[PDB]
Amino acid sequence: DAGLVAEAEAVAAGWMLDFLCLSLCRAFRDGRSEDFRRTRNSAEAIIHGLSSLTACQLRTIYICQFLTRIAAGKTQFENDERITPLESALMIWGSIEKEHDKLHEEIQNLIKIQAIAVCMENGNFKEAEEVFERIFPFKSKLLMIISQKDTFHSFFQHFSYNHMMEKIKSYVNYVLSEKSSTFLMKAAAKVVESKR
Amino acid sequence: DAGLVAEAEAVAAGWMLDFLCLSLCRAFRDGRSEDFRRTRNSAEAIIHGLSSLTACQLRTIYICQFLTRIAAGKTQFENDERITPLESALMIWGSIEKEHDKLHEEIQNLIKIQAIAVCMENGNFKEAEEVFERIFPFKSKLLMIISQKDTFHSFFQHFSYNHMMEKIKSYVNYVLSEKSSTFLMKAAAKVVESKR
Ligand SMILES: Cc1ccccc1-n1cc(C(=O)O)nn1
Ligand SMILES: Cc1ccccc1-n1cc(C(=O)O)nn1
Ligand SMILES: Cc1ccccc1-n1cc(C(=O)O)nn1
Ligand SMILES: Cc1ccccc1-n1cc(C(=O)O)nn1
Repeated sequence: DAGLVAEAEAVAAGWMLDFLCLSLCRAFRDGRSEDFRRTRNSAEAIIHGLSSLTACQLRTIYICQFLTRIAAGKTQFENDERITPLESALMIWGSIEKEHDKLHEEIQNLIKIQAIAVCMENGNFKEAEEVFERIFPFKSKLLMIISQKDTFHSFFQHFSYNHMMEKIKSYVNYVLSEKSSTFLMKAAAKVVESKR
Repeated sequence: DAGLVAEAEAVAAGWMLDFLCLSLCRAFRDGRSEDFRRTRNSAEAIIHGLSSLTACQLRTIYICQFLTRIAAGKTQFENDERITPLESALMIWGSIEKEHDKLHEEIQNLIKIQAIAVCMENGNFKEAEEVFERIFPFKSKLLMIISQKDTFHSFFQHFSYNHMMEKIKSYVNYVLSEKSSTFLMKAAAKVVESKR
């Protein structure tokens, strides 16, 4: 019966999804770019094998999508979405992990500023202004900074790329702890500990 | 320790590989093209997470590669390999499942003839002759058939596409039976049977 076989494949896809999310979180925290890139490709492919997702599975795929956009922050996509990777992460973030309001607002604001600053860092001030117009007295100060190419303004040092990465890594630690007990990781660790 | 974490991820990749091979075999036997295409993409991505493979894992990836080329038989690749999909499957086949010599020779010969016949079926007789020259009295008869566009010659009806698919599907049944007891499939089926 391919009903029973199809159901077992859906159960296994769900397990593979959690395993790849946990692996993606670890690679992001560790700074292992090539590993992150490979795990991301695997998660994206496995996600195609699922056509119906539970509330928990939706949150999992969106954390994977959010981290993928954060990792591409300083890098076709702009032709399709007409926005920068960090603007996409901001849109994804706006619908996930809202219940920790304090840290959610902190991460949101760091991404908003960095979506502008990464364009300035790359020498594209016209793009930095286009990003500002899509996201946003406070605005007049931010516009003057972009106009004057004031990349190292004190505001940008408090709302830095490193600070954005640090806050996101602290959030990643909660996801990594929450998913550390998923089926495939526990079974994988039991085999490694037995050898050993 | 990322040594222990990396080892658990290697164990889990090995389990995912077997699961996706078994799923690819079933989709190939069942004729589920879209499912096969999705499982193939997932297997290819998961295979990147492995850098060292055992003898059994090598045989698994090559069955996945062989079935992928067989499925693309009638469809960039020709720019890179300078050959047709069936010629690639023939090269992969030449190094796997040799110990069943009888069925191996049968599948080999059906692919050799079909690598030529699928070009004739598509109206590309110049390509059919180029395929013949790369693969191969018997040759004079095969060359005359191509020259005269004798697509429905009695030789082609014994060495048919359907006969090639049937023999390959019988081989796929041995792989499907051999891998039906792998870790992820057995655990997936236990969860489905408990619910039901
Ligand atoms: C849709 C999306 C949003 C954010 C980050 C990545 C992806 N994505 C999925 C895939 C795929 O399925 O290949 N590629 N890219
Ligand atoms: C990005 C930023 C930096 C510093 C202070 C405030 C803000 N900000 C908050 C909001 C909002 O809550 O919408 N928008 N912008
Ligand atoms: C190398 C090969 C031989 C035969 C059939 C498929 C593949 N392949 C692997 C991949 C990948 O890793 O994406 N794509 N294609
Ligand atoms: C493809 C085919 C159809 C009919 C009879 C023989 C052959 N063949 C065998 C061989 C070989 O053993 O190399 N080559 N070609």
